[PDB]
Amino acid sequence: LICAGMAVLFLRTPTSFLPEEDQGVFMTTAQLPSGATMVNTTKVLQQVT
Amino acid sequence: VPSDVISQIKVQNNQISGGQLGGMPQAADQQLNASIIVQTRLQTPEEFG
Repeated sequence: LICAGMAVLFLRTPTSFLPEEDQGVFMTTAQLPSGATMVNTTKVLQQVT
Repeated sequence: VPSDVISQIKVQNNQISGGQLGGMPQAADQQLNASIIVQTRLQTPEEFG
């Protein structure tokens, strides 16, 4: 019965990889449609700023 | 003469960097940016012929 119990505990941990944390600084990316002129990218980045 | 044949093969079986329309630096009011294809390396024997 104890074997069944900690086998239930054994099956309780899925195969994840790693959790997240706090760092202090982050990054924002902007992607524009294919064939977009750099002027539009500059406008979008200025809007983000 | 074989020399001219070699020279012509070198010329016609050549890849040429065609640049692109509206590359950097560009005007302030254009929206089009596309690569330019000029010449590609030959593939088939009848292409060489």
